[PDB]
Amino acid sequence: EVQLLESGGGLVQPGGSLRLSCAASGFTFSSYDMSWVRQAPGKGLEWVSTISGGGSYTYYQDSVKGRFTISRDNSKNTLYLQMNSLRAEDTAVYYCASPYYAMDYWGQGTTVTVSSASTKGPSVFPLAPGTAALGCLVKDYFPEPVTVSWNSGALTSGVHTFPAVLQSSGLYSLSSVVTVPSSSLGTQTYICNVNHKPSNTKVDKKVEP
Amino acid sequence: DIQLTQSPSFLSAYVGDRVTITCKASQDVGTAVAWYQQKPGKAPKLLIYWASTLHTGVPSRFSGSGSGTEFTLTISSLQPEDFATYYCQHYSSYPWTFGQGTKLEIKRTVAAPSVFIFPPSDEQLKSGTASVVCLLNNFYPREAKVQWKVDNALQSGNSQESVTEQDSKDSTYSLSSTLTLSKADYEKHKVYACEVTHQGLSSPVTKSFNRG
Amino acid sequence: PWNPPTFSPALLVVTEGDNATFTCSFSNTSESFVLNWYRMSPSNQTDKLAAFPEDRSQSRFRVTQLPNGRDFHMSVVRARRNDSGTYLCGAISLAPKAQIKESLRAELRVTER
Repeated sequence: EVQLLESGGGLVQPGGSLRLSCAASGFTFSSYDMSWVRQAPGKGLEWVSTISGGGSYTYYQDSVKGRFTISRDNSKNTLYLQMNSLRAEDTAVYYCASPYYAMDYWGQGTTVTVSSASTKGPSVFPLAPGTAALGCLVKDYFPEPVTVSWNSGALTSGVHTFPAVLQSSGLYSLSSVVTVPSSSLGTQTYICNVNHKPSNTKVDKKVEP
Repeated sequence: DIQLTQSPSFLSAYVGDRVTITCKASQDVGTAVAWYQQKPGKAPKLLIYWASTLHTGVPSRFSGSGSGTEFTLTISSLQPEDFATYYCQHYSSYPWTFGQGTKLEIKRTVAAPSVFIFPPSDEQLKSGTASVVCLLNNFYPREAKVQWKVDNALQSGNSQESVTEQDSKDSTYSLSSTLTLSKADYEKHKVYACEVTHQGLSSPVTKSFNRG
Repeated sequence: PWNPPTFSPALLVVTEGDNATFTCSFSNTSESFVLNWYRMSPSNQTDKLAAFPEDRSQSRFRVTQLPNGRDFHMSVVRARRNDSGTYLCGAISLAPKAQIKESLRAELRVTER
């Protein structure tokens, strides 16, 4: 079985540096090209770099030339990407891959986030209400993710929790909404449950007319 | 160096349908073209390489064709597991480039959105900021336009949108648009409206509130 | 530029049950290449027998790189009468440009013991 496994992605400030690695098994590592491919949030795939089996030949996407260095340790079946002078638009999932002609084997990806923002728990506000809509606004948190439930998981039908949006401040915000029968507003209580583990923020917010 | 452009970016089809996705290269790449499938949260999987060679372990309903600058991915009859994003790639020379992706989605009947507007909470207003939220619920297809109007003034630059993936049971979308103002600016104006346009509606729908 | 590979001998005769070894000779411009060994089918279609490096998604047909780097043995182990046919090698460079170049074709004759 051919397997590739990345490690090293995380949060780094603009201008900073990060080293990714990829461990390979199931083939003679030094006989094959290796590559990095990335995918920015919500965008498509972008090839980053390729290194030849013996390591002598390296190739780079123009936007990372002079900042990223690909290398490999054939005695340890490991691929590396040294990323210096990181930029906001380097934020992406980074996949290790191995070309044969096309890339027939891929890792699972490791997430890299390049941002100046610091850890902050969200503020939670009500979106107050024969169908009614209500919800919760989860604003100004960092880093991702937050989790949202309704009535501790008892309300799942009709719930929509939107993808977070990145604000110009560098903080994230999202909303979660639910539609319910208009008559239910008088016999039911609606509470959104928000958890932002990086800040130990566990919030419950009652949403009422 | 060489650009790849796929058509369409978004394609809806039914199970059983033939699907055709095209990839146009900005110059000759011979047959050095591959196609990949990617599902949310997962790595891409190779389908086709050398523009027409079916990769081992890939279902026979996938085929690729083309040479030079025009390449096609065909799914001869679509199956439920095939709803995914598809990418073409060339490896003719460096830099390797991918097309922008074609998202293959489940076709269904047109459904107009139900629209709701939410004023900012008093709690948030105390924090110095006002978020106004417009919800477009359970619509199809995904194309929709939201404009904010404040005392008839069309807003620009102060809103952000977010859209869900197709719902697993009814194949619709929902969308939020959030208008962000300072508390002081919010309290200057009276009528907050979001105007929604969608193929399922004969005219825009306007949802509004009068502040206070 | 790099030259198409050579494939020798042009005519290889062996007895059934023995091994038959061709040599494919190829000098690449980079370290990224795949060398393929083919036999011609009916209808003038190539059938891939083996590859160096091997296709990881995939035993009588074997490729051995010799120490000078440019020569490769392509061996039929325990050849059969019906291995008689036309063979060739195809070199694929993947950098700096994807290019496929075939050798001239050679004949294998496997005789009755």
